[PDB]
Amino acid sequence: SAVDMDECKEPDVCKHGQCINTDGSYRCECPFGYILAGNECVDTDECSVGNPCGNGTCKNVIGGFECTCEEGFEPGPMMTCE
Ligand SMILES: [Ca+2]
Ligand SMILES: [Ca+2]
Repeated sequence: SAVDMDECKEPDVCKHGQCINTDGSYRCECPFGYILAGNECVDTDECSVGNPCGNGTCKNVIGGFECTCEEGFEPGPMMTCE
């Protein structure tokens, strides 16, 4: 059999996003939290906002970000201070 070129599944296209195999092309579509650097899809710098925790400091993570509120608290995976 023969399948049309994926175009996005290639190591030089998307490589980390929800693409859309078209008839003669594709369409990279990174999720909410990622971006597109011309073809490679990955996470952006969420800590570039300003400590989403509430007072501590922000850090860059995947699907969101990380943070270290004033030592003595308990943050989360990628949400805010809690
Ligand atoms: Ca295709
Ligand atoms: Ca991030």
